[PDB]
Amino acid sequence: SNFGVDFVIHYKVPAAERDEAEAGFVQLIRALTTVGLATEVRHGENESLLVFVKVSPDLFAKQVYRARLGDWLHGVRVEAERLRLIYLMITKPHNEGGAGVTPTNAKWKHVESIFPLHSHSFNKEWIKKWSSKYTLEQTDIDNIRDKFGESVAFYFAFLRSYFRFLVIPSAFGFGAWLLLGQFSYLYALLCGLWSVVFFEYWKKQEVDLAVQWGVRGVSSIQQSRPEFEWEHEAKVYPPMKRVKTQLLQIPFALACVVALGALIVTCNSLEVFINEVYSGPQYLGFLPTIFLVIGTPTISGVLMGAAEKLNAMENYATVDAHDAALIQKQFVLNFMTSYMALFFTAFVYIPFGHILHPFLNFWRINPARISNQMFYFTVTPQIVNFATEVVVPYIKQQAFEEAEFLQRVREECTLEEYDVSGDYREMVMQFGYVAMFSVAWPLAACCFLVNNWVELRSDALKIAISSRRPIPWRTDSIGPWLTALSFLSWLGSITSSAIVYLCSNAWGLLLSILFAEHFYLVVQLAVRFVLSKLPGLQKERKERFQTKKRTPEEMFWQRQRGMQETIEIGRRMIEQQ
Amino acid sequence: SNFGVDFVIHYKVPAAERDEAEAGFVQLIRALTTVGLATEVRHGENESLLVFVKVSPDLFAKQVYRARLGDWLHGVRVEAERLRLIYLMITKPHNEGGAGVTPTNAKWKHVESIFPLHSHSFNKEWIKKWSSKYTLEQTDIDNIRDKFGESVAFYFAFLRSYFRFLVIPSAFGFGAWLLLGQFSYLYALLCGLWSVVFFEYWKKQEVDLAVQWGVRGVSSIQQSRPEFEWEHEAKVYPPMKRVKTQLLQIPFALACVVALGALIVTCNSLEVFINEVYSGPQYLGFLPTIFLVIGTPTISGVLMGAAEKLNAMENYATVDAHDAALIQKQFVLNFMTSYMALFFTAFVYIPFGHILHPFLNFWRINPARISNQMFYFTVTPQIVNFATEVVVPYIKQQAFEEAEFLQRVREECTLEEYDVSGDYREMVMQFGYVAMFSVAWPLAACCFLVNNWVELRSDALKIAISSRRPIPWRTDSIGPWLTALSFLSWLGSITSSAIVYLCSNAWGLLLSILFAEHFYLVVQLAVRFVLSKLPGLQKERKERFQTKKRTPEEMFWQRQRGMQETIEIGRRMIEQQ
Ligand SMILES: [Ca+2]
Ligand SMILES: [Ca+2]
Ligand SMILES: [Ca+2]
Ligand SMILES: [Ca+2]
Repeated sequence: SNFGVDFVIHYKVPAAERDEAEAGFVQLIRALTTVGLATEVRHGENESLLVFVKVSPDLFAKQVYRARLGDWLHGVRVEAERLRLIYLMITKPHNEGGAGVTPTNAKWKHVESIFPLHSHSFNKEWIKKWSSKYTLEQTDIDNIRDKFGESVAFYFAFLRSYFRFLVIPSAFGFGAWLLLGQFSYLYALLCGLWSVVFFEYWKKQEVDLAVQWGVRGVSSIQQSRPEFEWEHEAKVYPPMKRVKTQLLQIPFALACVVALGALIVTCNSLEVFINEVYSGPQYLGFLPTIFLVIGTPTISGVLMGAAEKLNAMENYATVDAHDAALIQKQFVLNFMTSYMALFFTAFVYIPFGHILHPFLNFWRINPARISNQMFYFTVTPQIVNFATEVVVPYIKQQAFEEAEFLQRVREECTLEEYDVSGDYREMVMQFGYVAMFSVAWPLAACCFLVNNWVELRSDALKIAISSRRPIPWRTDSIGPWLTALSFLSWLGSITSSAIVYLCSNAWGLLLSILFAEHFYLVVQLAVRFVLSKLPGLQKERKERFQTKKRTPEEMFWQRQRGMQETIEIGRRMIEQQ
Repeated sequence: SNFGVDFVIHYKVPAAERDEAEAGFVQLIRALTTVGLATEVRHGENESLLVFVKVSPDLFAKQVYRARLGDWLHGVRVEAERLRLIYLMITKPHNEGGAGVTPTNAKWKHVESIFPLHSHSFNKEWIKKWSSKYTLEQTDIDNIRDKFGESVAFYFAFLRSYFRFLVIPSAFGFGAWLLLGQFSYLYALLCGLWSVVFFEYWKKQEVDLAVQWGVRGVSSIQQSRPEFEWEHEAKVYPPMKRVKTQLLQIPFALACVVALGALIVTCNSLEVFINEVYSGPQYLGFLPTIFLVIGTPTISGVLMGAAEKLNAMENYATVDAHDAALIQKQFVLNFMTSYMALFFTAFVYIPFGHILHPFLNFWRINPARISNQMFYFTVTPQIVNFATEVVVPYIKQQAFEEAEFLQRVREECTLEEYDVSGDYREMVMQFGYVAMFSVAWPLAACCFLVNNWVELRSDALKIAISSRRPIPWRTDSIGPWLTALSFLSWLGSITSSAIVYLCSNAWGLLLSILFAEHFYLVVQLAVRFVLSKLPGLQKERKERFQTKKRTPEEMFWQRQRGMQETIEIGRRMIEQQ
């Protein structure tokens, strides 16, 4: 159990520059005590001064009231909220209610990060409860909300909904595999319909969850990025410079396209070479695909590093815009590196495979090859992700008065900050696989379902012991990933459909693509209309109802009288008629 | 000038049933005086008792305050508003603030309608000002808002925006006609882009106008229809009965499809017969098209009567749903009766004209025919609409103490109530023509532009003298017509494109259709994003800003001190390091 410590700051103090660190440290303590936070300083590991800060209940209550009033201002209207408020008062510059200690913008370059402490007593209980169940009720998601903020709870709710909705993919995929053979248009139509209904129902459930948790309209609120650099003060930046920096993303995009496409082209060429000339023992015929998948995490990580460097050099005023741009770049890179192989196999080799002949000549036809390639690109990448996610940190950690608490905090500081965008990206990639290439191997979704049941626990374990406690945040939605999902769905509505024509056989292909796209749009509109007729609206309506309960013309008008003589002349005129 | 009379009620009193009319009349006077309205009764024409009602300023001010409070409840927050409030207090049943005098539901079957008086002094000035100008400023639309409510102002603003945006259609249509010959893909792409940008900019301007007029969120408010009939009281109706009545619209739809399609098929067959066998004098070769257009208003009117009868027999709880259903039916019928001829000419006769040969045999090839057919279906239907709109009521009216004021009101009562859905339907049909068939005749849009300049005045004149004063209403948007417009745009993105392939020549047609649709979607997303970066938001933000300003752990924490000894041990640990 913790000692009531709310937040911990590292403040590494290296031997070099040991003349301004003390001044920065004393300024940090003075500023942090100015906002009224109790502090305690202890030693750490490798010349570090770990400072633990906590809350005078009157000031905390005043801050909570101010935050609630601010939320009421924007129309928005527990451990997570308290920790969030403490972090906000720690981070918000001293301009209005806080003291700037951001480790990026101002002079606080000697601190690593500010993180909340992790409670092992709750963590072990949560892990045991989640691993001893089969399905997760809303109480578990509510507990995740109350402990690890709103973003983590939103991600876990999305994962649970996706895993639950994947049960029908597996159902009719197994049905098609057992009976409908391979490359059936009906399976593609059912997959598109499921993607549409899943997207719409997830949006509805997400709005319901936002209403329940009281985080409606949080996305509208804009939070300034401390790392943002301005030039004038109207804190403004020239948009021309921003678009100039953005234009750098284009040549990077084409360069990565060329590099990855060339790599996949050579791998495909050599694999078809060895499949055509080597008798082998089947399994060895697709070994380059497994090798490419195994190497995918390294190049993906270096590409994510390059993308995050580009985003950091791209000045963004607010947190939301920076996050959206980073998500867009990461999604583009992952889509590329995880789908170009299948795209080349399906829409390049299958329709016209005579263009790869020069590669075969340098080294020294079967529609069914895409099915095996999709089987591999479904089974093995999730295994590699599992290995790099859960079991390799296990190996790394196995390789390595109140002193035990200090040792626990010191070991916690080395743990990297847990991020949610990575898990969202993995889930979006899996959904794209399902929506775009399940026709080649209908069983694939089923496998993903199994993986999801592990992931919904495994990622939880990733939060527990392999990472430090995430900083609570409020997000109205899951972010731009939402839109990304829709895009993938639309792409599936073409992609899989075209595959059905390509692996079973010009005019027919275009007709099938057009029909599938129009059917996708029709069912999208139909499901949107159906869900428009159906939660949180009743609670909002009840809240709204409860708040609710909380001279010619003078002679003409002075002709006879008021009411009585009027009806007198009424009967008079009736009789005259 | 009027005598200060606010509203007028007819209350026809025929010779038959002259025993309950007097009781109904006395009940009407008592109920209307209960809500505090001065009344005056005079004779009319053909056994009618015209009653004029006006407002005690205290009660009117109280009603205005109550209405403003109700608008504040729903988040929404001049002669038109005053007249609307008077009509609301006249119509709202006596359950809460009013007295039910609706001429449909309750016993008030002896009254024709309740209408506001028309001011000729303002009307003649407005007509002269609009006819003496070239372009209309926002002041004219504001005056229309303050006089004839919000729906009329919204319609006139939409017409003005559409006429202004039609100037580029005419520009590049004349450019293509002079240089690019006929059936150019570039013209189709430009037409689709213009449709997209016009739709998006009209939505933006419409939101801006709603913000300016303070009618934001009015569409969310639901108004009960007095004619609605219920069975239980939870005022509810079984949805199964409603869908059973709705299902009747399907066989009616196919029956009208069959009838109109057969009529157009015979007309086309006979016109091609006479064009192939009769030397004539060209103009006489398309005479059946002119005859069909001239007969179109009669069948369109009978079909609108059938559709409104079906809608009336279809019980709708609220005004908004009833209006949406009626608009949907009317739009479907008009789309059918005004576009099936062109659709048959373009996508049936041109691709495979050998199926009409049996009709030619019973009676007893050229891509360029669609251009002439579109020329006729652009020039002559607007002429017929003009004839049936402005000049025929002119002929009808030429054929036919304070007594002159009474005579003026009596002549006003015979005038039919002006509706806006008809003008919206005409404009939507014109926009559909432009978006779907301008490739056949690029000059068509230009002609429409000219007509619009007349229409923006002519329809105004239709309000002035050929119809009674419309009852003011608030509408947040232009209604389901909005969505209809989008549909037409999408259809154009296919239709015109296909025409380009059909009049210039299977795989190519499908490729062109797919490319045009995808280009339309791409520019739609691009224009939506561009407009998302750009009004009323600043005023809302300023209003929002203005409203804003309106024991181990005890020993651990009690280790040394508060601030000072903390920094003492801070330097101590720094030195120890
Ligand atoms: Ca995983
Ligand atoms: Ca994961
Ligand atoms: Ca007209
Ligand atoms: Ca009109």
